[PDB]
Amino acid sequence: DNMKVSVYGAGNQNLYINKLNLPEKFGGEPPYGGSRMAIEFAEAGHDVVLAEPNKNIMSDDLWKKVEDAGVKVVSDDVEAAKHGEIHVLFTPFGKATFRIAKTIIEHVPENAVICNTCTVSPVVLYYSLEPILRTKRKDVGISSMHPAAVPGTPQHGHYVIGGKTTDGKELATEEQIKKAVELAKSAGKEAYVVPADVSSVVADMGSLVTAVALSGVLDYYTVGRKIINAPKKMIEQQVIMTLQTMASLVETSGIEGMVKALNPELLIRSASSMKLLDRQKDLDAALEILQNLDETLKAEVEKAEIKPTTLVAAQSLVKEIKTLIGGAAAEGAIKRSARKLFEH
Amino acid sequence: DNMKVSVYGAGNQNLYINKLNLPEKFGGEPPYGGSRMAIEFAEAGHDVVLAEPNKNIMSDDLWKKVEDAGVKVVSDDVEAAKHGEIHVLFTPFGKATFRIAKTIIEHVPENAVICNTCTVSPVVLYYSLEPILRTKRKDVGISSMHPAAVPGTPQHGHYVIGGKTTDGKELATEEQIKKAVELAKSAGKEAYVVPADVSSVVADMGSLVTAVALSGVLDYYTVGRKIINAPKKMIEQQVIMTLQTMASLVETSGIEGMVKALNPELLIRSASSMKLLDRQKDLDAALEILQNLDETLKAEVEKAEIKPTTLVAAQSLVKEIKTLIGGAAAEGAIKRSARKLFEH
Ligand SMILES: C[C@@H]1Nc2nc(N)[nH]c(=O)c2N2CN(c3ccc(C[C@H](O)[C@H](O)[C@H](O)CO[C@H]4O[C@H](COP(=O)(O)O[C@@H](CCC(=O)O)C(=O)O)[C@@H](O)[C@H]4O)cc3)[C@H](C)[C@@H]12
Ligand SMILES: C[C@@H]1Nc2nc(N)[nH]c(=O)c2N2CN(c3ccc(C[C@H](O)[C@H](O)[C@H](O)CO[C@H]4O[C@H](COP(=O)(O)O[C@@H](CCC(=O)O)C(=O)O)[C@@H](O)[C@H]4O)cc3)[C@H](C)[C@@H]12
Repeated sequence: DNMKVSVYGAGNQNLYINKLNLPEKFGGEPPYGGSRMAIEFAEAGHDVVLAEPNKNIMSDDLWKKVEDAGVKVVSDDVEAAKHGEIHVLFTPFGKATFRIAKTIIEHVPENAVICNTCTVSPVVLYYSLEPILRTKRKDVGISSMHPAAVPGTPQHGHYVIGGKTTDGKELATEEQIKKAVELAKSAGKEAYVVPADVSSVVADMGSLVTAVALSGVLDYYTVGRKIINAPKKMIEQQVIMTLQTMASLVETSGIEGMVKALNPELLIRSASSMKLLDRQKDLDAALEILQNLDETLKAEVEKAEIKPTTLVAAQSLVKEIKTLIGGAAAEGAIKRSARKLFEH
Repeated sequence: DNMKVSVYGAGNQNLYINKLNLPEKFGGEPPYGGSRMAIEFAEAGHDVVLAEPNKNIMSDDLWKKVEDAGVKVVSDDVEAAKHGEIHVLFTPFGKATFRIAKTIIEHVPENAVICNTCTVSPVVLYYSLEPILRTKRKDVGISSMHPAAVPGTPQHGHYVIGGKTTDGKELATEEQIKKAVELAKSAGKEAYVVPADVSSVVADMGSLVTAVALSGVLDYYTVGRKIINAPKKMIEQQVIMTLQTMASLVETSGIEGMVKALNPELLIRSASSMKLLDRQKDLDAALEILQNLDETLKAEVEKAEIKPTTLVAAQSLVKEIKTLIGGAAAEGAIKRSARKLFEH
């Protein structure tokens, strides 16, 4: 099989080459990112169009690598939309990504699948398109194609594909997901389907936060259960509270407001009493980081406002709202509030 | 001051002394915990009653120390309830803490304040007593006096006292909070008033998780802003999604189910691509912890089921339901669902 593929966004080569210095710290050669995905798809035998309105995003020498792979470059998103069975958004954060999705949705061929990469959760992308998806384009699927690294670097060995959500919702058909998986595999990459509501947390840049937070949770779980012999329910409740409270404070007050609310000084004193083993290098690392915060950050923390934040049991609250106003209205509330934070 | 003080629970001296070996691992001398708080309050000149139904919870020699400090020991919670203006729950996790609170609430004097320590959040404690607090005992306040260390150890130098919530709820009066603060200070401890909805996250056992997750958030924030120059709102959105998704997964599926959903292997690969700096010892510690997981933990993770979990924007959803069903009904929903997770 070979497919018609559309990739949207060449990727910021100045970022990859000069900011991240990928060629020398990670490996490979430019171009990286979206234009590299297109190259790899074309070398896999696919019929590839790359949509990039900004010709200045890379030198002619790098554009040439793209053209030699057999990628057809267009400046018009709509032309790319009519071309592909599968559409890969390597698009700039924010309005650009949502704008491009909304631009192409009424032009993509029957049964097309639209996949986000780094820039947005597929559930959020789905929500932003839901009024069209539920009416005029019930054929179109939403998935994702998250690289494990920057495409073009040696470290990129797989894709995470957003599949059926943990609560059983299908954003794309099984056939559309299998086409996404086969597009990944055809490039010599591993391809893993992950529930779409979880996928961006394990593959986006914030996976940094996921890994470090998870390491603290497992540290506390181990120490709690094996040293302290704390009840498992107690440990889990405190974990939920910590993560939920931090999430909510960032949502209302930003990073600096959340730090102001938790108070690192206090936190360091308190967490110090949880040093039961020297095997806890995560706690060791955290304590030194919190004691040496960048100086401009601390100034902005003092200036920050802690906004009204409500303590909740989030999944329990979802169930409660369903019992009060019904499944349909509850889902409407969940969708509107998700779009307000993650889309605008 | 000659404040009337009631403390509930002597503390598990077998755990502190014989299991954890605090005298040699931390310092100080037994007794520790609730009975030590009682001793310190009594030595500060307060009129202290300690309620402990189980005389076998410490040796006779340790009881003599409590008694020589002038602490009056009673086995009946109701008698201690009638005594104190301030009531300190050093009570076993779960039904015990809630049971003792419900036992004393209808017997405590006019204007008394009831304070949790390690075992429960003051907001949850308030929710569990709310049916009585709203009607018969609108005079009674709820606060906390969390030692953020084990009382009796050198590390215990302060108390975290839960004050007005970030969203403006006063669970105790200014006069009741001032008593908790003076009780702390008269005992030589510093006293930090912190919004009650945040207090346990900064002082509980789970402060280990708070400190480690926060260091990961600040790591990502620094790398995001200063290396990648990612939009601040993108970074904050990803932090929120990560922390929320983890909280929600633990809530529906337990720690092992959450681990199964996030998939350590994928996470490790992805987070490795975010290793941009030698400054990131939090990320370093995390990668070694996750890649060297206990084999019985890894077995229990694969056996775990991932339960239906709903992607939400929690604070946005709270605002959404307040407008949808009104402030009073939304607060009822938040109260009932919080109790369902954290009390029942
Ligand atoms: C090294 C990392 N490792 C990973 N590791 C893992 N595991 N997963 C990953 O995804 C990554 N990475 C993905 N990476 C990654 C992903 C996103 C961005 C974000 C970009 O650096 C950009 O900051 C955003 O995409 C937004 O930039 C975008 O901003 C403009 C849109 O504004 P606009 O012009 O539409 O708005 C107007 C409004 C003006 C008004 O208010 O009127 C304007 O400002 O003019 C776009 O043109 C582009 O510049 C950076 C790096 C890293 C390369 C990479
Ligand atoms: C070293 C740590 N550093 C800190 N550092 C910081 N920053 N913050 C902290 O809070 C702490 N710590 C607080 N710590 C801490 C706090 C709670 C627990 C957990 C408690 O130990 C739990 O409350 C017990 O595990 C409950 O279970 C204990 O009680 C059971 C009896 O059955 P039951 O509870 O069902 O019986 C009822 C009787 C009902 C009746 O009386 O009718 C009851 O609850 O009494 C016992 O078998 C034992 O497992 C452990 C350690 C650590 C010592 C300490």
